[PDB]
Amino acid sequence: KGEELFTGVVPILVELDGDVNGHKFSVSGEGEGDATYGKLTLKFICTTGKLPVPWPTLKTTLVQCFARYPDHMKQHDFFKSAMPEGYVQERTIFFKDDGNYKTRAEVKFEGDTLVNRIELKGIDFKEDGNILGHKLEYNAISGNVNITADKQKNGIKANFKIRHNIEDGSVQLADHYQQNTPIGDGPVLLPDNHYLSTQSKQSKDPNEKRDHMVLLEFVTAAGIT
Ligand SMILES: [Ca+2]
Ligand SMILES: [Ca+2]
Ligand code: NA
Repeated sequence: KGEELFTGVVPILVELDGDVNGHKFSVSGEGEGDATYGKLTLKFICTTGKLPVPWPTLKTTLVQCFARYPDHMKQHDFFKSAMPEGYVQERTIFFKDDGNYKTRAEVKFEGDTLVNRIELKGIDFKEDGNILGHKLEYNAISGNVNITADKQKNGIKANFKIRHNIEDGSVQLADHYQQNTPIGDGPVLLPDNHYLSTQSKQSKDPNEKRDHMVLLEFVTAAGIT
């Protein structure tokens, strides 16, 4: 039943409240997802002024229900199966030689809109590290989300690495651990091991003077032949 809600273009809303080393900020995002093509287009705005961390570090936090699951893998799509009641998505993101983000999000339909509502808490950051020092490039992010069933929670777990380019040519590693739990009581699809091949490009709206990020993202399930 969940999978039927994604056969067309779906409007997306993202709302994030954050506190990173006591820097409090909010982010509002809008756009649309077409799961048939694994395609997401979004624009995010910092509504509190200047974002106190680099946009790239927030990208993974700011809707894996928009993944293109190949037909032969459709029985492994936990994300859409939880809809419309939705799922809780939790992460710890460990920035190597720096702080961590912990995130708790509720992803669900509000009428015909897919909504991602997030709380983000960041601690242990260095004031002149790559995050609070704003030393990261703004360009593109890709990786493979490794998913396994979590039957004890009627949900999934995932892990993956992101390598953020630093302006010196080096990389800032962000190790991600993830847990998803259904909000509702409907049955969900507990998957075999597989991965999401995910890539996005970050850009700027030439007309936009607010602190913002434009994103074009493609997400495809794989790793079952
Ligand atoms: Ca940035
Ligand atoms: Ca380079
Ligand atoms: Na679609």
